[PDB]
Amino acid sequence: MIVVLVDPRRPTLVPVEAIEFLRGEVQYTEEMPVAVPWSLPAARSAHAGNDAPVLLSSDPNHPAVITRLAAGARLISAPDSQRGERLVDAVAMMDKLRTAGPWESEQTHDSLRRYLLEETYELLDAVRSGSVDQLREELGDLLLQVLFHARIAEDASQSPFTIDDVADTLMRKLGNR
Amino acid sequence: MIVVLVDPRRPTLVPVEAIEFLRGEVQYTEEMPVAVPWSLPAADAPVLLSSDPNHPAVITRLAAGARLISAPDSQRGERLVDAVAMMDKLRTAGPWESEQTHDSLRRYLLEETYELLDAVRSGSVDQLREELGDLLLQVLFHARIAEDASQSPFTIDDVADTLMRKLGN
Ligand SMILES: [Mg+2]
Ligand SMILES: [Mg+2]
Repeated sequence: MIVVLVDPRRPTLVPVEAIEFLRGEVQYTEEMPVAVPWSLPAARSAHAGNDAPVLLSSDPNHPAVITRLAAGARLISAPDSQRGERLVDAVAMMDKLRTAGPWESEQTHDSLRRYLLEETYELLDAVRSGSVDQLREELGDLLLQVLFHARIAEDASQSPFTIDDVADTLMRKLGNR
Repeated sequence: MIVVLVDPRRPTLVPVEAIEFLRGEVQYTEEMPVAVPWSLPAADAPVLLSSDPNHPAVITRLAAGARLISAPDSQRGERLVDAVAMMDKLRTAGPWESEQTHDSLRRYLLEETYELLDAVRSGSVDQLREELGDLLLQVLFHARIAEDASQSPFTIDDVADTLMRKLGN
């Protein structure tokens, strides 16, 4: 009857419109964090029992979600993700590979200064080649440099900063203009 | 009694741990969207709903022993989505930025990357962080220009996806 889709990057928060429908019998999909069944008193898994009048999930592709939606269940959904949230996914993967990476762990600002001027020229070649499918790839290569130098400046022993401070630096500079 | 503090960027989302408590009388602070009290069909109060940790009512009630049920803190990099939004506004409201193309931006790509190298071999952390934002701007600018493309547009999220697929291998 009702399908509740939450933000996958905040699967622990629910849309305010759904809380009355969340205190009864609900089913949660298997990718929901363990925090949800411990907060919802009378909830259970979507592979347990018969179908519940409301199913709580974060995966729009999950078969049960597609099932009940096709059968005319009403959807109560969290707002769509905002432009640039995969970027937050990106800095997390940069943080992960910085520690686990043998090479990536010992690299510093000077050991990266060599690569930067190369990747700029490859981006200039992409622009002049007119092909959209590698302007995008080299654009990623330049973003990788910005996230690497930023993750390194965290390990800074004097005046260390993060990717959130450079974003503040950029925004504060566009504001005086 | 209870303070429920929500993510200011995602103000209609409540922690699951607070569902039990938004049933009776509830108070909301001024910055909350008007839509939120309208969505709690079950409408001095024991429960205060807010998005502002520096609100006076939140501070006093927490200091008085109220229990806090808060949305998780922001992850490293959420300020990048603010930067994308500000890049989007200036692409549409700034006359000069509204005309820029991939070719016309080429000029300042080489200028700022050289300045970043100048900051690395200078030691200055305040200039390293500044020239990092200048280079970051170019990536957001080029990605935003791609969104307007008539042929095969992409966005900053797409280039973020492409970096990760390459990062996976
Ligand atoms: Mg390359
Ligand atoms: Mg500069």
